[PDB]
Amino acid sequence: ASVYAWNRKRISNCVADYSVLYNSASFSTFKCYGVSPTKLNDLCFTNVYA
Amino acid sequence: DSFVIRGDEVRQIAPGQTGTIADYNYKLPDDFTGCVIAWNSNNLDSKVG
Amino acid sequence: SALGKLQDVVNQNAQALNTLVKQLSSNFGAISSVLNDILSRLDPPEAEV
Repeated sequence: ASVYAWNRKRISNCVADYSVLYNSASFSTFKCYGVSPTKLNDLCFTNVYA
Repeated sequence: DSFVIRGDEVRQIAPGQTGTIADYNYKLPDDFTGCVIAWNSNNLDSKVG
Repeated sequence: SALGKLQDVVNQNAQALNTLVKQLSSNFGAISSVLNDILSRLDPPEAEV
């Protein structure tokens, strides 16, 4: 999608393994603000967005 | 500490930063004191192929 | 209310203790007022802050 019309896909009822994002070299920038990338596997979230 | 790394990966060589090259190969302490100095090596460490 | 002088001491002490306990629920500008959440969410450089 475009920047003015960004796609908003709500994520729920998942068991996510963030290693497919963190260890992948295909992502040129991995920045987190409220949390740390390595510890995402230890937390449970609702209200998840993308 | 002398090493050769990519141009875009120099930002990962900093206190309190993470990355692929910064974990498996060379890890810095968070309270590291000193300097990090780098300069271009394309003219001496690269070939056409 | 004949014994109000002792009751005032008791209530003042209890109120001070209650205020001290309720101060644990203030984040004081941090992301959370619970230490376990900070320890389980962040790396040491930002968890330290």
